[PDB]
Amino acid sequence: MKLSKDTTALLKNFATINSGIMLKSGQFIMTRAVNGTTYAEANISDVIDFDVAIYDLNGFLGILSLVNDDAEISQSEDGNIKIADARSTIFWPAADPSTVVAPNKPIPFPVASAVTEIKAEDLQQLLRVSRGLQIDTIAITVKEGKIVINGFNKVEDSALTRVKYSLTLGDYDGENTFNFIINMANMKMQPGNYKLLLWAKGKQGAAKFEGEHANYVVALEADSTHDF
Amino acid sequence: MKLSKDTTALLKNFATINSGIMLKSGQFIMTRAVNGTTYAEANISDVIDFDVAIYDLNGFLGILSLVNDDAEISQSEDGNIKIADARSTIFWPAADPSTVVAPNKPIPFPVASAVTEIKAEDLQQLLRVSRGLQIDTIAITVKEGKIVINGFNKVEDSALTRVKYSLTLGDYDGENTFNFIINMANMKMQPGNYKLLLWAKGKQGAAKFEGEHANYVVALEADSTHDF
Amino acid sequence: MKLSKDTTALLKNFATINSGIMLKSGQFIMTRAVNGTTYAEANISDVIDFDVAIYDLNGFLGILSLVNDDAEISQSEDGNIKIADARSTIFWPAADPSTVVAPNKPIPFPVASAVTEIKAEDLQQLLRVSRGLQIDTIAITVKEGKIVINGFNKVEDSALTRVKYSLTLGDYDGENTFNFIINMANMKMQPGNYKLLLWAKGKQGAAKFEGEHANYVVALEADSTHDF
Amino acid sequence: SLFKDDIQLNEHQVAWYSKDWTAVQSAADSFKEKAENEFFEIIGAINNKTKCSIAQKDYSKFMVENALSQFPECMPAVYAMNLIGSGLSDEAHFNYLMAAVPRGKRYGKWEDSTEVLIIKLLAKRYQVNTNDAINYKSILTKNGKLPLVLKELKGLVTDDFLKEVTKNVKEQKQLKKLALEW
Amino acid sequence: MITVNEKEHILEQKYRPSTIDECILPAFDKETFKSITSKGKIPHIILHSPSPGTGKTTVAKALCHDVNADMMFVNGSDCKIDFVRGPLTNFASAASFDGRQKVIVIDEFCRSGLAESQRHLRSFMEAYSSNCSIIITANNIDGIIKPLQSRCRVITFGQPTDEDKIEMMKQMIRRLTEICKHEGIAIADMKVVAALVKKNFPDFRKTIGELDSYSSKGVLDAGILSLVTNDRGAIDDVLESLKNKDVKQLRALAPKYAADYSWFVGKLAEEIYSRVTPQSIIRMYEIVGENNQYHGIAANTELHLAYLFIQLACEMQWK
DNA sequence: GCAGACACTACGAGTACATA
DNA sequence: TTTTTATGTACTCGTAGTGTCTGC
Ligand SMILES: Nc1ncnc2c1ncn2[C@@H]1O[C@H](COP(=O)(O)OP(=O)(O)O)[C@@H](O)[C@H]1O
Ligand SMILES: [Mg+2]
Repeated sequence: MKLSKDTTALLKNFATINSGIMLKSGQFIMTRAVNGTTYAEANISDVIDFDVAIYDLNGFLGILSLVNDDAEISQSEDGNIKIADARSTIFWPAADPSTVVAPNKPIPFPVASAVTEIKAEDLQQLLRVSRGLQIDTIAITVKEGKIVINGFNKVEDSALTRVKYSLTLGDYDGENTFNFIINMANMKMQPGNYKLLLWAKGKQGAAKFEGEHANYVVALEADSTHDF
Repeated sequence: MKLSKDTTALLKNFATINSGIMLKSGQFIMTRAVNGTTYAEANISDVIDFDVAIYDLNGFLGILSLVNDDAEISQSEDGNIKIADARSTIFWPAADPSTVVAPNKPIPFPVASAVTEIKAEDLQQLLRVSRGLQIDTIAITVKEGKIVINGFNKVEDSALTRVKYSLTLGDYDGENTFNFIINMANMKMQPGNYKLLLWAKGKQGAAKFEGEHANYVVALEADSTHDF
Repeated sequence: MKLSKDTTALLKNFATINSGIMLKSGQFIMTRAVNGTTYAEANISDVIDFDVAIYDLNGFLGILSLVNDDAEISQSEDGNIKIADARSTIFWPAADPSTVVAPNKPIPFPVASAVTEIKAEDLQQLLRVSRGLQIDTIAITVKEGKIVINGFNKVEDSALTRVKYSLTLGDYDGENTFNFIINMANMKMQPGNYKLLLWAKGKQGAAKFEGEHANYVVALEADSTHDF
Repeated sequence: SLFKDDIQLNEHQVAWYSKDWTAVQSAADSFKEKAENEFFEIIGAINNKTKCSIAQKDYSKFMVENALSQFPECMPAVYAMNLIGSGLSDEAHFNYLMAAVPRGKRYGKWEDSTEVLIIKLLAKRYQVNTNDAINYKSILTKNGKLPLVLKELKGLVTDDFLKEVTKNVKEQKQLKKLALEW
Repeated sequence: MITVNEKEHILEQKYRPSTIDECILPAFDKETFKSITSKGKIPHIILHSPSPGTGKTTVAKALCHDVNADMMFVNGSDCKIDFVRGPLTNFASAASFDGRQKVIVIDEFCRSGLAESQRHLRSFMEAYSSNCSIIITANNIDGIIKPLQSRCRVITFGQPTDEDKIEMMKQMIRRLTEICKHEGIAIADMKVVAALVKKNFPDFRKTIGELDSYSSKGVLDAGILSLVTNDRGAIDDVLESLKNKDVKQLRALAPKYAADYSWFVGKLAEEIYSRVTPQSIIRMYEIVGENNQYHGIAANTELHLAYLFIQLACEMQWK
C-alpha cells in the first residue's frame, strides 16, 4: 500500500486539475476540475485497498514527501490515512467525500471526429515556446492537408488572427475542416506521448489524450469552429 | 568583543524569544520570553568584554550584516556601541538594561523527571510536518513502552482528541504514566540534537532541551497530566 | 539564414546595450544604447537576408534557443520573423521601426587622440573585482609614464577622489597627459582583451575599442579633464 | 557617445524604449499630482446650500460632525447626530445637515512636538495614560531632574515610535533631537 | 437592418451596434464620431457616463470597427502595471504591416487602486502614442487621474440635451420595434415600447433587457403596458399609510417590517426624504434616527416600529 | 552540480468599511 | 479664507526575497 514515486508524481499532477481527489479501492484513479475544465483518468502501478477522499491532495503529497518512501499507508482505526514510517506516523484526516468534486464515473469518450498523435518532445517544445511567446490559447486545425497546432496571444491577439506557432503534427485523410481551440491553462497533462482524439458535435466538443498509462480529457473553447 | 558566524546566528535565534537581550561580561548569554514561557541560555566561543543591553536585537544584527568579519564592536567613550569596519564606521545607540526584560535568574534545572533525546532530523521532521499539517500543540507521553511526541490542532481539536503526527524517541524504563503538553508556538529552539529533559512535580513543570551548544527551557501547557 | 553560436553570443551581448538592436541586411551589426551613451559594432559569420526592426532581442534569442541550431530563419510571409525548425515554425513578431533606436550611421572612429591597450586575460580578472568591491565610475590616466585604469565608488565618493584597484598595462609613447572618467554602467565586453583607442575634443570626448569580435564605444562626462 | 546631431526623444521614450523600469517608474511618477487631490468641499456645500451630491466622496461623520463642532451655531444639529445619528445613513447624514445648519459662507479652520514626544515616551515607559503622563512631566520639570529621566529613555525612541507622532519631516529632526541627552 | 450577433441569445448584446451610424447618440456626438473616423487616426479618447449602458463600450468597439483597426480589447481591471509594461508595450511596438491604426480599448478602466498602472499609462502615452491610440470607457470619470483627462478627448455620454433626448428616445422606440420584429415579439400596444424606453432611459442596455423580461408572454398587450407603468412599491404601502394618517394600516404594517427592521428604517428614510416638506426633513431624520437608536433596547420591536409610524404621521407635513 | 527561472510568500501601501 | 482622528477587518496590488525545478 506504499506509493511509488511515479504514482505520486502522477498524483501531484492530478492535484493541478483539482485541489482534491476522490480515489476508491483498486488500481484506477481519476479526477475532474471543479469548473468542468479538465478530466484525467489513469491506472497506476500501486494498489489502493480502501476508498478515501482527500480534501487537500496538494498538502497530502507535500507531507508525504517528508517520510521515507518505504512508508506503509493504510486506513487507521483512527478512520483517516495512516502514514507509517520507520519511527514517525502521520494521521492525515480523511475527508467527507461529498466535499470533493470528482467524476462519479469515468467519462466514456465518444468516437473521435479526428485522430492525430502528439509526440512527447513535440509537446515539450510546445510548452517551452508558450512560456516564451506568452502563448495562452492554441488551435488545432488543418493546414495544407495536415493536422497542425497554432498558438496565439489572446491578450494581444483578441480576435485570434496573428499566428505565433505551428507544430505540424500528422496528416488528415478526411474531408472535414475544423478549428478546435484549447486553453493552455487546461493542458494539465504530464509530458508523455499521447494519442490525440478530437470530437465535436454542434456547439459541443472535447479533446482526449490517450497515454501509456494516463488519459486526459481537456475541454475545447467557446470559439471552436467545426463542420462535423 | 568580536561576533563570529555561530554566535550571531545564536543571537538571531535569541532575538526570536525576546526583541532584545541583556548580556554581561563573560561568555554566557541568556534571554527569557517577555511573558516568561521560553528561557534560552548559551555558552559561546566568542568572549564579550563589557556589559550591554540591546533593545533592537533584530535591527542590531541587520546593521552588523554590512560590516566585514573583522567587525570591532567597542563601547563608545560616552557609552554607545561603535562598529569599526575595514573602512567604514557605524554608531549604534545602546539601551538601558531595564528596557530589555532580562532572565537575570539562571537557577539550574532540577532533577530530570524523564530523559530522552530527539535527533536533529527528528526535530526537523516535526517542524516540517507541522508546517504542512498545521500542528499548534504537541504532547509528550508514553505508548507501548517507548515515549512519543504527538501533534494536534488545538483550534481544530478542542481537547487534543485526534492525533495528526507521532514521533517515537526511544523507550521508557520506569513505571510512570504522564502526558506533558507543550505549545508549538513558544518552542523556539534552533535545529540540532537535543537531549530532552522533562521535569514536572505536582502542578508545576517544564521541558529542557539540551543542545550541543545552547539550552532551551520551555514551559508546559496547563492541560498537561502526570503521576510524578 | 541560420545563426551560429558566435553570432548569437555577440547578439546576446549586444542585447545588454540596446533593449532590441534592429539589424540590417548584410553581415554588420550595430546597436546604439537606448539614449546615446554607448555603442557596439561587430562583423560575424552569418549573412543577413533582410533589414528588420527587433523589439525584444533577449526573448527572441531565448526563443531561438528552443529550436535546432540549424533552424532556417526566414522573413515571414506577413513581414515578421519565421524560425523554421524540423516540425515547428515560430513566428516572432517584427517590430515597429520607430519603437526602437538603432545607429543612424555606424559611427566613424575619429583619429585616436591617444592609443593604449589592456592585457590578454586581465579583463576577466579586472571586472571581477571591479563589480565585487562596489566601484561605479572609473578613470583612465597617465602615471609613471604608463597609462593605467583606477576608478572610484562615486556613491560614497560623489566628489571623485579615491582609489581602489590599479592595473599596469604598458607604457604610453605619447607626450601629453589627461584623465577621462567613464561611467561604469556603459561597459560590457565579451571575453578577451582588445585595443583601447582614446579620443577627446572641446566639449565632447568618446573612447572606444577594437576587437577580435566587436568594437565598443562609450561617452563623455562634461567635467572630464581634457588635454587635447 | 551621443550621436550629437540626432533627435533626442523625451525621457518617457528614453525610459520606455529601455527595459530599465526604475527609470520608467520615475517617468510615471512625473504625473503623480497627489498633492493635487480634492478632500471634502462637501462641508462648504453643506453651509452654502450647494448641490453636493456626495455619493462617491469620502464622507466621515467622525470628521464632518467634528468640523461643525468648532462652530457653535451648527452645534444643535451636531448634538442630534451625536445622539441619534449613530446608525443613520451617510446620504441621510448629509441630507439632515442640509436643512439643519443655519446660514453658510464657509469660514476658517478648526500641544507641540518636542513636549509631545516626552509625554508619550513617559506614558509608554511607566505604562500610564496620557493624563498621568502629562502630570508626570509637569511635576518632573519642577523637581528631581527631568533631564535625568530623559537619558533613561533615549534607547526606546525607535523610528516606528517617532514617525507615529508627526510624520512629515519632524520625526527626523526629533529622532536625533533627543539623541543629545547624554 | 440591425447588426445581430447570432450566437448571443441574450438580446441585450445580440443586437449590439457595429458602427457609429447604428448607435443612438446625441447628434453632435454622433457627428463628432463620424468625423473622427473620417480623419483616419483615432485620438486618445475617454468615453464616460456615470449612468451605465449609454453606448460607451459599443462606441469604443464601433470606432475600431469603422476604422477597421487592429483593436486590442482589454478589461481595465486586468490592466495592471505588469500589463501596461507587458502585453501593452509588445502590441504598441509591433510592426503595423497592415497599415490599420493600432488602437487599445481599456474597457472599465476607472478603478480604485490601479493608480501606479494609471500614471504609467500616461507616461506610456508620451512614448508609444506615435504608434497606437487608447480608448477608455469608464463610469466614474474621477476614478481616472487628471493627467489622462488632460490628454484624452473626454466625451461625456448619457448627458443629452432636451431636443437630443427626444430624438434619441424616438430612435430607440424604433430600435425596440426592430428588435421585436426580428425576435418574434408581437407589439400589440405601441405605448409599451414608448414607456419602456422612457421609464429607464439613458441606460440602453437596461431598457432592451426590460423588453426581454416583459416578452415572457410573446406579446406586448396593454397588460404589459400596465406592468411597465406600475411604479412598483418597495415600501409604497407604508408611505401611503403615513400620508393618510391611517392608524389602522400603520398598526397592521408594523408587524410586516419588524422582521427586517434595520433595512426598513433605512428604506423609509430614503423614501420620505423625497415625499416630505423641507421643514419636516428635520423632524423626519430625528424621529427615525432616534427610533433606530433605541432599536433593540425596545422590548417589543413590532410596537416600537408602530411607534415610529405614529410619530411620523403626527409630525410629517406631507407634499 | 549547480544555476535559472518560474513559482510563492510576505509585506508595505493604499483602499474601502463599520464601529465609538 | 480651512485640510484628520481610533480600532479592527478584508481585499488588491506591487515588489521583492525565497523555493522548486532544468541546458546546447
Ligand atoms: N447608444 C446606444 N445605441 C444602441 N444601443 C445601445 C446604446 N448604448 C447601449 N446599447 C445597448 O447596450 C449594449 C451595450 O452596452 P454598452 O454601452 O457597451 O455598455 P457601457 O455603456 O456600460 O459601456 C448593446 O447590446 C446595445 O444593444
Ligand atoms: Mg462596457
